Parts: sequence; C-alpha cells; structure tokens
Amino acid sequence: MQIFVKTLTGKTITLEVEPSDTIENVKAKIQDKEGIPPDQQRLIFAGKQLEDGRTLSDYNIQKESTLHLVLRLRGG
Amino acid sequence: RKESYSIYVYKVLKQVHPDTGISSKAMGIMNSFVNDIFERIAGEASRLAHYNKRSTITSREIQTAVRLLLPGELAKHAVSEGTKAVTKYTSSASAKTRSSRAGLQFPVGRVHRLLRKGNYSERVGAGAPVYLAAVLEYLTAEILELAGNAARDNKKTRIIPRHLQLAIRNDEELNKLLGRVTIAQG
Amino acid sequence: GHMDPVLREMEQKLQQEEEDRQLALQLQRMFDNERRTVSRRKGSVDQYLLRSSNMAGAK
Repeated sequence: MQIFVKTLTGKTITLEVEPSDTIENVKAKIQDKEGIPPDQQRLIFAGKQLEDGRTLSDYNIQKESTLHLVLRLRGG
Repeated sequence: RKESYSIYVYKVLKQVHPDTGISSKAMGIMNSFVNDIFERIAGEASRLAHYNKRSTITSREIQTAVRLLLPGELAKHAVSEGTKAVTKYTSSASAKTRSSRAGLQFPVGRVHRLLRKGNYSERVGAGAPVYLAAVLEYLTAEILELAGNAARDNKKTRIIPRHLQLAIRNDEELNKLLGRVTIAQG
Repeated sequence: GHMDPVLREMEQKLQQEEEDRQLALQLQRMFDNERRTVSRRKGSVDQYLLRSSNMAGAK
C-alpha cells in the first residue's frame, strides 16, 4: 500500500506504508525526507489530527490515501 | 570527502534548480571542496586567535579570515550570510538543535566538533560554526549555479566534474580561491 | 483526451485537499498563538544568495 503526504507549502511526497504501520514510524520517515524533527510534525487525515501511538488502520485508511502535514510548536 | 555532504548538496541543487541534476562523482568532488575550505579557514582563524590572545574562536576572527580568502564580491556577500545565520540563531527562542536553530542545511553541530577536533583552539564558540556553516552553504550553491550555466551551454542538464571545473576556470574570482586547489589534472 | 476525466477528479480532490489544508492551517495558527507572539502581516522569500541579482523582470 502507498500513500501521498502533502504539506502546507504545496509539496507532495510518496510514501509506502502498510495498514499495520504506526504513525510514529511514519514520523521518522518524514524526518528523513524533510530533515525536520518528528515531534514538530503533525499528520492529518480527512482534516482529522493523527496520534503517534495510533496506527493507520485505526483511522480506517485504505490504499491510495492523502495526508496533510502541519508543524507542532513546543518548548522542550 | 571525510564527511557526507552528498545528500546536503543534493538538496541545494533542488532549490537552486530542480531541472539540473548532479552526478554521483560530482557530489564527491563537492565534499572534498568543503573539507579543503574548512582546513584553510580553520588554520587562518586559529592564527588570528593567537594574535588576539583569545583561546575561544568567535565570528569576528572568522569574518577576517573569510574576507582574506574570498574575493571582493564574494567577501561582501559572505558577510551577510554568516551575520544573518548568527542573527537567526539568536532570534530563535525554542530549539534544542544547533542546525535547526540556525536554519542551515549543513550540520552546524558537526562543524563545531570539527573545529575542536582539529586542535586549532582549546575552546570554540557557537556563532563561529554557524558563521562558517553559512559560508560553506553559499559556496556550494554558487558553484552549482555556475555549473548549470556551463551545462546549458553544452546542451546537458546533468552536472559533471568537467562542468564544475569549467565554471571555476570561467571566473577569475573562484580561480583565485581555488588557485592552490586542483579539481582533477594529470 | 476527449474524456479528460483528470479535470473532474482534480475538482473533487481539490475540494477535499483544501478542506484538510484549511483545518491544518488552523492548527498551525493555534500552535503559533501558544507562543504568545502573533503577527498581523508577514511575508518573505528564502532563496540561495547569488553574486549578481536583477530585481527588474518580476520573475
């Protein structure tokens, strides 16, 4: 299964993941593509926020899906 | 060559011109360029520190060394690059990463470690690696842009060592900087 | 392409894409609000510096 991740800048990156893959795993993959910390990245599906501890299957995401990227702002 | 800036240079090429690409050999050459520049600047900065009797190296020492190594046009632009990098670093409030806080593609933290490892000085500042890092990124982008122009002249979209060498020899400014450096010759 | 189904798909996809972007924008704005610093109007261009530059010509 493959999914497309778009960002607020207007950029799109293809990503290959399975329904059992966790969001946290996806965060690390994004860090490799962008070079941005995974904590500072937010993934949304159908305009709904996504939890790192939750899996793709939890949000009922099938093949060919679009996810939007947002930036987390925290002082750690 | 010692470090792995092949990935970093690739990113610069994408922002400067997505159409034009770079060969794997060309990337390696750029890596050696970074190492060569680092050594020359590092030694020059260390000498300045001794003159000022300052163990800790700062942006001020690097700034003087940068101007001496870079031609007139390049030197002026270099000042804005390093100065802004320091300002951006200082401007950022929340950020635990040196590179992220500075906003530089090249590993800012790695540069700081290299300066200390070189045993040039007992202590190294934070604004110094940031300043130097900004200069290195500028040089990388400038070389790639010039190479693209030569590539277009040769009806080629990909950048090769021949293009890189041609671009350097096409401008006296870079030639002076690389006067003591040979890309590849018998 | 006589059928040109891409145009129909783009219109539908754009509506859903903008929906996510709008919601995403709100999260981005809310996170920035937490910082306590809010700007009225901001705009800047980030590009690699060059020895020569020509402002004339727009782009």
